[PDB]
Amino acid sequence: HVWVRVSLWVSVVTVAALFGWGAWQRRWIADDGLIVLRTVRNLLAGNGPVFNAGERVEANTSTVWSYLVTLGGFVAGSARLEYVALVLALTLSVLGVVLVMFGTARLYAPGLTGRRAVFLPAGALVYIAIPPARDFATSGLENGLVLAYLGLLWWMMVCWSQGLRRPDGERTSRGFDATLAVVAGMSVLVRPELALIGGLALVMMLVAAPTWRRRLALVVVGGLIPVAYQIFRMGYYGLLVPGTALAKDASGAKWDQGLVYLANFNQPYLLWAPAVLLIGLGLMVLLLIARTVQSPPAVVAFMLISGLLQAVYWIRQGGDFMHGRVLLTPLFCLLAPVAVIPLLLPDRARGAGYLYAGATAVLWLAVAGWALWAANSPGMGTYSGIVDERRFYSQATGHAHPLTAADYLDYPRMRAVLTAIENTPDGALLLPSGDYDRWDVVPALPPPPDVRAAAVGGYVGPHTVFFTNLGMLGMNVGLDVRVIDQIGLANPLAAHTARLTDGRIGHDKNLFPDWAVAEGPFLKEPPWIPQYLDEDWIRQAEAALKCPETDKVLDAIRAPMGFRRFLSNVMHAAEYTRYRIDRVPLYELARCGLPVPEP
Ligand SMILES: CC(C)=CCC/C(C)=C/CC/C(C)=C/COP(=O)(O)O[C@@H]1O[C@H](CO)[C@@H](O)[C@@H]1F
Repeated sequence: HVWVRVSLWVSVVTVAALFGWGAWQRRWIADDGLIVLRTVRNLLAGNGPVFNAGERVEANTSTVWSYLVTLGGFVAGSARLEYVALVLALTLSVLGVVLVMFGTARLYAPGLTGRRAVFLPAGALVYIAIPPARDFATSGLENGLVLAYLGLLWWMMVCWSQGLRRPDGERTSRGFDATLAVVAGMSVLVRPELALIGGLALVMMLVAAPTWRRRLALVVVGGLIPVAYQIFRMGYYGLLVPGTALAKDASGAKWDQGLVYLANFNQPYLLWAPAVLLIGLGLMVLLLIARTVQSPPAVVAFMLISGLLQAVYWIRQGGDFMHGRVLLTPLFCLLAPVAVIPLLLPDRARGAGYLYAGATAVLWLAVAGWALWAANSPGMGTYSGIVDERRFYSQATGHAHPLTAADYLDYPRMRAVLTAIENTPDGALLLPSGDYDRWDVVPALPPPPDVRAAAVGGYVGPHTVFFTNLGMLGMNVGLDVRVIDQIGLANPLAAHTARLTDGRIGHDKNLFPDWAVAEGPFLKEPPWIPQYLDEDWIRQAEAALKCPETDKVLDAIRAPMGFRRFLSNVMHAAEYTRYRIDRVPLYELARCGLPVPEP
């Protein structure tokens, strides 16, 4: 009836407007949020989907947000791509919320066919309130595209579940089924963890197909683009994984650390009350072969199990330094099936059954009310590596809303990098100076005579910056200046580095600067390198990089691309992925088998 359709529309409009206003009132783009940006700039300048010119390191786990922002930046005439990232994050996240609302509305629709009820926003409303969700709806991270994808997939899965009406014996439109399969396949691309959902989404559809031929067709059509881009990834990167995810070696069974992260995430907002209350409310509302998998209860179980598995995977992998970025997706999955709750009357009219309202609207008030307390409650990010990155970068730079990459220049070491680069025109390896905030320069190898004069527009050497914060360098340093990270976000040598101790999460595997100065035309002798580096480590690392395996891995990720290079990378992606380099230069030279040079 209109009395319920309009109520659903008003709930969707209200939540979308509130969430969009909350996003626009916190314009934040993380340092990682500028990594996507860096890559897409390299793509729009003709250098392909790469982080640095020649260094084919895939620092974007999204594979769709990267290209979505690429398209946005292409169409945009304003030189700032940060505005593209902001607009796309807002729009995609708002669309995700709207789509999940409408999917839940369709899920509850069959129950309200003969009974008129007022939908109300719950579960998803608290998600809007939850400050991490509001903060991360704006950054250049995937939490906008992830929300959009989850909303779309939820709506399509609900449509498929209710689609079981036997129009011509197929129980669902062929085109709609194929498109849903395609979306489920794209889950793998959108975010590697989402593959779980994308897996569990496909199987539920596969088991719903009668004949093996139909299952084969569904799995092929649904997973054609993801497999094609996996082949392209193998080729243009030589890695089975994006490259960041490879920066973690033997990372598992961090149950204690993951539990600590979950408790930290729950503490400033008290998510236990929403969880308990929404579980009780969903149960109270619920108290009204292939056929049993293609049912709305099956899809609800799908979304709940997908959220639980996402949370379990995140705990097993350990929540990153982000306050709540990792847990937003599983939490959104949990809240999706109860994203909009109908106040249907039992319609057995004596009052005893009417108590439902007094015990189901009231619960929603105890939900929405908590939401009004959840947003307003400050979100704290004491030895744990969990820090609210939005607050960190707002109080680290000179601005409270660090939207543009020109705003990030106020960061302590990010004006100094530019001053040094224009100060030294013969190249340099820039490292964070221990004495002062400015950069220690290991000057690049002096350019050879007659090559300085044989250069277009004056000779500029190879500038290589080595610093933990990566994206802000990408969008402030310049397109042609190599950008590298200690952890291995965009450093091919660091990503392969093996780890000895668990340490901290997201920042433990700090590669030695000796490795960083090992590669590139950078001077080695003690007088020119900074004092606080060890020359012996530098020489040992340089001797280590010449080993056949590491040298071959680097060549396959830096040599000029071609058909032969693409085929060889596809063939040897497995070999390159399962190749770990010991952190200590001396122990590597022992492992690789090359002799240790004398001091
Ligand atoms: C199949 C399943 C379910 C399990 C394995 C699948 C898998 C590979 C696991 C997850 C990989 C992982 C840790 C990704 C972390 O991404 P993140 O730290 O956000 O990336 C940085 O943030 C920016 C935008 O994301 C990027 O520019 C930066 F790189």
